[PDB]
Amino acid sequence: GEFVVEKVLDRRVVKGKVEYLLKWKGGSDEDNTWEPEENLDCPDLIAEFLQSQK
Amino acid sequence: TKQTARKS
Repeated sequence: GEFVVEKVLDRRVVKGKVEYLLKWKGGSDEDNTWEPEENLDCPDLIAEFLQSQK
Repeated sequence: TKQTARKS
C-alpha cells in the first residue's frame, strides 16, 4: 500500500534499481524499509536527503 | 505536498 513518509535516511543500488531507506510516519526505526525509487512519491524528502550528504 | 511512498 501507500503510506506517508517521514524522512529519507539512505540510498543504495540493488539489482540495477536505485533504493532509498524510508522512515515511515507513525512507524519506528524497526519499521524502516528499503524501497526502489519508483515506489517513492516524496520528492521533497529525497532532495533534502541528497542535499544533506554534502 | 504529501510525502508518500509505496511499500513493498
